[PDB]
Amino acid sequence: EQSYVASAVTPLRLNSSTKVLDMLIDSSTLEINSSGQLTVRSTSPNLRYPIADVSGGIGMSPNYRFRQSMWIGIVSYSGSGLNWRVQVNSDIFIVDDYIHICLPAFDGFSIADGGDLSLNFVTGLLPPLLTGDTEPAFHNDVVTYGAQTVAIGLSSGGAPQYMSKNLWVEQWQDGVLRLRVEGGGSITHSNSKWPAMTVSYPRSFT
Amino acid sequence: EQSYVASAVTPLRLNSSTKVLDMLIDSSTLEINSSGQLTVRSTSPNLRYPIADVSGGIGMSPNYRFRQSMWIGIVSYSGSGLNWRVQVNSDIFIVDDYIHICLPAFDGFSIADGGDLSLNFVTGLLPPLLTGDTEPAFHNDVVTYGAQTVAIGLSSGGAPQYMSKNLWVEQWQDGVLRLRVEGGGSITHSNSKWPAMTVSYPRSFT
Amino acid sequence: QSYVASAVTPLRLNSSTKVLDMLIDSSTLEINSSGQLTVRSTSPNLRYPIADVSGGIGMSPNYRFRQSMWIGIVSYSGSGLNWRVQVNSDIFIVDDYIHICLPAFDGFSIADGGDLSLNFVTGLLPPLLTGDTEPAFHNDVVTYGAQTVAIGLSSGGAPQYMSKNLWVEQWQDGVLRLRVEGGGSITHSNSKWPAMTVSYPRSFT
Repeated sequence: EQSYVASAVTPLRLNSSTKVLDMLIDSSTLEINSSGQLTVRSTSPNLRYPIADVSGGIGMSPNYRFRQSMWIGIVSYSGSGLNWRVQVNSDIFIVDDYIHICLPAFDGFSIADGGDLSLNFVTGLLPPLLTGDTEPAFHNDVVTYGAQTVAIGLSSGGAPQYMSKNLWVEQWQDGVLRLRVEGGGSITHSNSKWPAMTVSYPRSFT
Repeated sequence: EQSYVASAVTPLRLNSSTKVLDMLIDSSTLEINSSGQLTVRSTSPNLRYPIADVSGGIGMSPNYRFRQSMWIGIVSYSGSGLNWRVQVNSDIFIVDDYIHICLPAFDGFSIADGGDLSLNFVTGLLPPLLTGDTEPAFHNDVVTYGAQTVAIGLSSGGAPQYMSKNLWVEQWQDGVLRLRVEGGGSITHSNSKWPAMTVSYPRSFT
Repeated sequence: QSYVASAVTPLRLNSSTKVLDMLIDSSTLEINSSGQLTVRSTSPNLRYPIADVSGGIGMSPNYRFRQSMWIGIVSYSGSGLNWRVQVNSDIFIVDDYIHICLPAFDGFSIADGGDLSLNFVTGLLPPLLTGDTEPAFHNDVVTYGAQTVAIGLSSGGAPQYMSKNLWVEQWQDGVLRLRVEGGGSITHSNSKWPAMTVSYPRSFT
């Protein structure tokens, strides 16, 4: 005649024997209605935390924006001829890509001109928080991060003498955060009055 | 209503009478071009702050990343007997989920070994900012956040003597931010030289 | 022998060849290797820091954390006193903040009030550039990130630590100026500066 179908270009296909005309569709992205209509299979957007589904729209995960917990653990000082430890109760605040360990004021013993203050995160963290969550973005690299000046009260029983010492995040290894404390010179003493200190550093992600 | 030849499998359908061949399409998901082409319906994704439209593309609202304003208000000290206030002009910087109150150096009066420094945000905040914008993510919980060592000059008219005192964000209550100032020992004085100080803490979002 | 008069779009029957095909918008649809019509997977128009994190929409890890270092000159100037020291500091860009982790160093005399300038014109290692150190407040004079720092002043003997006030004052043409003042002073010729971390919101454009 002057009107019929000889060939059929994909996705269309005409079976040469039965002459049935059908269409090839990718079932993972398309489907056919109960009404026999061709439709697109609705799929939800693929989001990577911190990007998330907030109130139906695409937003920022509130967990990422603010998370709180606390650590009830052992803080230990180590220096030339010295080694002691104190139990401390500190709040933990994870805001964006930063972790903040809010240490309270505490009493310690003698300190050398240079020493290390170690926070043991292997134990003490309130679930669902874990040791791994305290890892810095720079992992276990030795750095001089967040250096700050801190005034510690040194005494031998009498009125304390406040020495200004330099403190910074030095390294995190196997769940133990090591802080370097040094400088300011030293006087003979047996006790120390440490001020409340907030230690912050970029937290490791993904 | 009508009848179609079994030869065209849905979504295709051959009208047995008119012998017109057409296709069934779910209009809510598919449409036909001006060029007669089958196309997918363009969907508009819902974005939730901080995720916003950045020049047609999907990005992070510049408002969330950085905002600047200022507070011209009253800073008041209170410490067992001693009580006084000073007017201060400070810049406010909201960067990501943090608020930064950049207090300038100011002169105050006597201070006790332990006391509170209150910033009154119910008044003095410059638009667009509102008192509510200063609420911490931990809203009114008593904490020991952002503890730091600060050197204050104490004097009685003569050359000042600088005492190292411990300062931290203690609590935010009904628009008033209370900072704890203590430790470091005291000396007899009538005036105090406070250094410029930046108070930072995670800002509330909902 | 099998009449088929007319094919409604997107279908189209060529009256000459009698070939039946379909019109599809290639920007939204495509045809499989298996000859199946499928939805064309395209990525949306994303703006940094929002990136295409392995298949989906995520936050670029580059925005969350980026490290580098500066090997440059730190120079002090105040009431006629001028001097410089070479310093090696780590630089950490986390979110919208830049952190210059300065190490402890030795300097010379300092006045009651002076400026400490970090020259970012040179010394920045990849992927950093001078422009990357610009604050969000550009070259506005501010009193940002004020903190108390203890510097050791000496004349050769045991140092005396004076508590001085320090803050980010201004960034200009690649040079970050820090104000150092207050706390009084004493006669000295040398200074022991402690390690200091300078942080401020980084510019984005």
